Amino acid sequence: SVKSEYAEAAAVGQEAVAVFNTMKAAFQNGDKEAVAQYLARLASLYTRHEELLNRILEKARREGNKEAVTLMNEFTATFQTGKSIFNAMVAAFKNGDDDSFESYLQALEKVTAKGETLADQIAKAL
Repeated sequence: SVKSEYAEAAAVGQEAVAVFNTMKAAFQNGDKEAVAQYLARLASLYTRHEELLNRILEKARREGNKEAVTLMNEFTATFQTGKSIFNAMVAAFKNGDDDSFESYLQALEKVTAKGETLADQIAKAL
């Protein structure tokens, strides 16, 4: 079902949460080699989550589930906000700009925290 697909997509999102919080500890400790690897892992995780979400939104559209489509439009938009901040973070790491990396990291945390009530609302809607 689209609901199990959303639970499967949510689990991937939570994997990225885990690798992010590990990445944050490594950044604070100055273990740049670990950070590089975690950033690659996150890129792969976010790329998968985005594709899953897009499939869920298409299926909800084909099913005519207007409320779920509304929420998935809202949530996917926020996803891109978090994604763009992530990409700027990766660029800050490449550039050696730890001040920017810290800024983007905190912003990505807040964008993620805000979007959680909506994430829960989608599970119930599908």
